[PDB]
Amino acid sequence: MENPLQKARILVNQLEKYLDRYAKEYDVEHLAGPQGHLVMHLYKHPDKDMSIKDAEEILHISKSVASNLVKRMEKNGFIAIVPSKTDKRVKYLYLTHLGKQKATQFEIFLEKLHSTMLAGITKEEIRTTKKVIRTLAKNMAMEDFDS
Amino acid sequence: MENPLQKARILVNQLEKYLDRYAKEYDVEHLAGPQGHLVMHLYKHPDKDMSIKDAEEILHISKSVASNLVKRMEKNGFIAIVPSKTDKRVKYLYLTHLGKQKATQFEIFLEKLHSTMLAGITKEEIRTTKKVIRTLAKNMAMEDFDS
Ligand code: HEM
Ligand code: HEM
Ligand SMILES: [Co+2]
Ligand SMILES: [Co+2]
Repeated sequence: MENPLQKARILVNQLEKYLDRYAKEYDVEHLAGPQGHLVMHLYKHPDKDMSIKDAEEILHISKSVASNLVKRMEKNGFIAIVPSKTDKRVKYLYLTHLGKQKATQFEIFLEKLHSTMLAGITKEEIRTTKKVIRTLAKNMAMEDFDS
Repeated sequence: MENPLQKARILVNQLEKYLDRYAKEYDVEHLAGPQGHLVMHLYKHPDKDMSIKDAEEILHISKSVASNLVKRMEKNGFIAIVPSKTDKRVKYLYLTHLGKQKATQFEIFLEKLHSTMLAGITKEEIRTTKKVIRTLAKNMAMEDFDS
């Protein structure tokens, strides 16, 4: 269709605006991306621990990025960063009272968000749409289908 | 799905790259957007004429933009800009030999492009996909469904 790139970008920009507004309403700002992922990981596996190294592996990111991410999670009060008692070179992450509230709020938000967004759309229609995208991606990438 | 905005943007960026590479191969660079639209309009209605004012109305753009667009079409050698003989305040646009070659090349390109992109996708699947997008747009816009 005419002006393919402008129309697609106008839609994603709209969606970004929607998600940002919805997130603020549920007080789960900054949890839409990587912060959310790690908070929900901590919350759902309290048996286990997560070092900064574990964070890198879990999100497939470099040390420097992982380090920036966890420092900002701490800034936000979601986690405390405490070196290993046995070896003070390993940094372990622990969800705070606030990070735990944020976790239970984020789960609700994602449920309500999907209910709202996906109202009037079937599992079959999703499957169809997903296939058309995948086929489009495959037709216009060729040997570069490593994505 | 996780990282919704990053995944959508990575796909549109890919598509932009594809279209740019495909356009260069068919020598119809700069015709992907507004230039194409006006060249194909000129080519398909040689009976009629197109002023800069007609260009504004046809593309729903302001005078200043229309003026920048046609000056760049002239720079590219697709058109000649010649004031009305009767009234030298009306500017009329005329497709050149080159603009006409470009027009017949652009038509081929769009046919091949769609054949390639839409291979392995049915009219029903398009209709489905279109409905899911429209419903998504409607669910996440509400009163701002003026798009
Ligand atoms: C500059 C790029 C493009 C232009 C100018 C363009 C233009 C058009 C035009 C004019 C039509 C209508 C043709 C007709 O009247 O029969 C059309 C149809 C269509 N385009 Fe595009 N298009 C472009 C890129 C794309 C892309 C990237 C996609 C999808 C990846 C796409 C998907 C379609 C589809 C599905 C149709 C419907 C064809 C039909 O069944 O009639 N187009 N496009
Ligand atoms: C930050 C934003 C979002 C996050 C973190 C996110 C995350 C997720 C997650 C984790 C799932 C899997 C849930 C499960 O295991 O049951 C999921 C499913 C899904 N998401 Fe999202 N999502 C987001 C936004 C969106 C958006 C914007 C759309 C579409 C507009 C969307 C469409 C879907 C769909 C269709 C499913 C499939 C649900 C199913 O049938 O199991 N999501 N999302
Ligand atoms: Co310890
Ligand atoms: Co004249």
